[PDB]
Amino acid sequence: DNNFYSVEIGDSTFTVLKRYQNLKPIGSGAQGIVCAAYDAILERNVAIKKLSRPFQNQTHAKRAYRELVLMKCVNHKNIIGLLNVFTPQKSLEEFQDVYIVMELMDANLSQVIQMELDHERMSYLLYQMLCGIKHLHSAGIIHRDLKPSNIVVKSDATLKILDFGLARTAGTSTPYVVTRYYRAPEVILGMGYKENVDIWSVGCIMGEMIKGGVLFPGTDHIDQWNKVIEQLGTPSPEFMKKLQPTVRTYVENRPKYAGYSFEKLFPDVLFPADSEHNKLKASQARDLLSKMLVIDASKRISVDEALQHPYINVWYDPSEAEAPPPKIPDKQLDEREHTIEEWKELIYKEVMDLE
Amino acid sequence: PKRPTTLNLF
Repeated sequence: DNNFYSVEIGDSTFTVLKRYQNLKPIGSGAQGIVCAAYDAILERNVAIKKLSRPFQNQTHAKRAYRELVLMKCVNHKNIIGLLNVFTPQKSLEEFQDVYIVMELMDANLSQVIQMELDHERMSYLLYQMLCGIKHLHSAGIIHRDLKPSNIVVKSDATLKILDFGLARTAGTSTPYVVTRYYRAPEVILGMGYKENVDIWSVGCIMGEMIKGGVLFPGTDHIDQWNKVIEQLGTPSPEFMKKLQPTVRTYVENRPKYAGYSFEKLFPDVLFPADSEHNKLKASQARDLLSKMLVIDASKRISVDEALQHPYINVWYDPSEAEAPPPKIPDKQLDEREHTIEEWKELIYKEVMDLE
Repeated sequence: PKRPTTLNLF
C-alpha cells in the first residue's frame, strides 16, 4: 500500500521510498551510514545516507543541520550532488530519522593512491579538488576533513568532494574529530584554524598519491606531531610563540629535526615520466607540495594560489574556478547551541522544507 | 594539454 518500506541491512534498518531498491551497504560519514541503491524512477544508481535520530544530541544535530543545509545550497561540478531528502515518519511528534540521496560515483580516492597516475591525471584530480574547495571557501565554509575516503571519482576522470557534517566557518571554539593523519599542526596543537587548514589536507592527500601510502602515519594523536616534524623539520620559534604555553613546553621539548627537503621527501623515482609540455614536471609538483605542507599556517599557500600554481593552472578555467558562491540562508550560523527539542524542530522543518 | 576523460578503476 504505502509510500515507504523496510529492509534490514545487517543490524540496521533502512526505511525508504519504494523508488529506491536493492540497497547494499557501502560506508559511513562523520555521522551516518550509507547504502547504494537503484532509483527505479530516474533509472540510475544513488547513495542513501541514513542519519539516526540526529536530534539525539547537540553534536549530532549541529552536524545533521549543517549537512542538510550545505548539501542544499551548494552548487558545483566538484561537490557531490543532492538528489533527494526525506523521512518516513509523518510528524514532528513521530519524527526520528533522516535520509539523504546523492549521486553515486565509482570509487573513492583509496583506490587511486596505489595506481600510478600520469602527471596529467594527478594534476587534473588536484585541480578538481581545489575547485571544489574554492567553491566552499568562497562562501566562508571550511571542509575540515578532506581525506581520500571523502573524495570520490568516476572512470571518466571527474571528481567530487563529499561529507559536510564537520564543515563550518573559521576556528577556535573540540579537537579529535578530524582524521588523525590529515590534521594540520594548527589542529594537532590546538591553536584554532583558518581556511587554509584544508590546504594542509590537500597536501597530505597529494603526498599520499605520490607516496603510495599515508604521508604522516602517526600511531596516536601525539605521535602524529612526531611524524610531521620528523619530515618537515622543527617549526620556527616565531611559530612556537603562537602556541598556548602548556603545549609550547611539550613542543620545544621535542627532539629538534632538520627535516628532509622535498627533493628527498619526494624523489623522481616516485613520479611518472615528465610531461610532453612544460609545467607537468615532478619538480613543479615538488614545488607545490612544498607550499602546501608548511607547518606555519600563516606561511601556507591558499586555494587561490594553489589554483594559480603552474602545476595546477594548466587546466585553469574561470567558470569552474570562479563560480558564484553558494548562497547560505543567513539563519544557519554553524555554532549556536540549541536544545533537545529546538534541534528536533529545526531539522524537521528543514527536511520538510526540502521534501 | 587535454583533460583526461578516462581513469582506470578496475
